[PDB]
Formats: sequence, structure tokens, C-alpha cells
Amino acid sequence: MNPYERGPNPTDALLEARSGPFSVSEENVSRLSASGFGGGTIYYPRENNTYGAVAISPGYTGTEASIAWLGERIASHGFVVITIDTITTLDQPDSRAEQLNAALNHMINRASSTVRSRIDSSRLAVMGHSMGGGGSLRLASQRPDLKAAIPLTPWHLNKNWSSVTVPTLIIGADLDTIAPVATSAKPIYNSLPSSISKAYLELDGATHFAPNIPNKIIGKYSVAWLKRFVDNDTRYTQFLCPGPRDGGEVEEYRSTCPF
Ligand SMILES: [Li+]
Repeated sequence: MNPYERGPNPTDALLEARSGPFSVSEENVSRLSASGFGGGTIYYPRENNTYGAVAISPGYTGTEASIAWLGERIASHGFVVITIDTITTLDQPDSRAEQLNAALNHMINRASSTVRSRIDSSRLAVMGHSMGGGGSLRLASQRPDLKAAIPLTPWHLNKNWSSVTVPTLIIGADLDTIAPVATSAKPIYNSLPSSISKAYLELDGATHFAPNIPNKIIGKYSVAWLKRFVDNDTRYTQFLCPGPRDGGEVEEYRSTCPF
């Protein structure tokens, strides 16, 4: 029925494990190869299928090492993911929006034949930490063709992204003092309309930098959002709707369920 389904039927434990069910290979992107971004590493499933593609940007002063684990973990579930370095570590969100677009075009048009052939270039997503998260919002606003956006503890000058129609998962951190959710992630979340697919997930006991180490909640619901909207995979609806309990790693969850 759904031609884009990949991998076995999902369970909690499957989505929580450090690695998903697809075995993955890497392709190095040199800075000299990258036009308009700082290079990075492409993780892809070795199995010969087509998959959506995802570009992930780090945040201010951040390197790709800060987001590496999340690239390989998402890839291990059935996606082609590039984690990038940016042109300079001090680039601001709109510049990162540009580099995320550059990262997507590198994967689709510039990567080796082994990577390009595994990509359905009509199904793309962006993700970002902090200023990279504002990059994801800005490019999503500019590229309503994208199928998903996951800003992690995001910050952008502007908190009004009501013009975005891409299905967007905002992840915030309750102890975040650098992009406090009160002024950034939650104003960003509430700016998106009820008419689009969206959700807000606030980590419990979590600082701005919780996305930069392996985190089973971020891994689980990132994959779940990408499955539902990059792959149209309704097997994953049940993880997002009504979505995670509190009381235990999840402090708060809002959504426009049902999807
Ligand atoms: Li908390």
C-alpha cells in the first residue's frame, strides 16, 4: 500500500535502542567538495532502497561532532542523513538555513553514485540544534516542499513561523538557559497554525546541550516524526498521537494530533 515503508514494524524498544535496524555506511564530504557549507559526513543505509534524505546542522560554536550520533542513529532507521559543519562556527540562523539547503543539494547532486541512487530526492527533511534549529525553520519557511523539520532547542531572531506549512517537531529543554523555551521554543511552537502537523516535546531535566549526546527520547521521536511525514508511514502515528506520557523522561508534549 504505502511504497515508502522501510524496516520492521516499530516498537518502543526498537526506537529506543542506540541503533536502528538498518546497517549504515558513511560517505565523507570534504570542505573542498562542499559548496556553501563546511563539509560533513553522509550516513546511509546499505540496503538497496530509496529513502528520504535529511540534513542536520549544529548550533553556535558547534561542530558536526555535536550532532554525529543523531545522524547515524536516524540513518540506521531508513534515511540518508548528512551531518554538516557550517562555513564558520559563528554563522547565524539564516546563513545556516542556506547551508542546510546546500547540504540537501550536495547529497542529491554531488555525492557519489552509491549515495545518490539511495535517495528519493522528492522527500527531504531538515533538522537543527539551536541556531541550526532556526536554520531549519527559516529554510522550511522558504521551502514548503520539504516533508519534515525538527528544530532541536531552537533559537531564531524571529519566533513567528506561522507561514511554515512543513510538519514540524519542536524539541525544547526545561533547564535550557541559552535558548529558554519560554522565550524561544514555545513561542516558536505556538506560532505555527493548528492546521498543520506539529508537536512540541520538552525534555525533562535537560539543558540546551542535551541534543549533543545520545538521548533515547530525541532519537525515538525524531525517527517517529521523520517516519510519519518523510515516509508517510502511518505505523508511526501511534507514537506521536496522543504522544509521550509525563510523570517520565518527557516533561511536556503538545501536538496537533490526530495525524
Ligand atoms: Li523538569
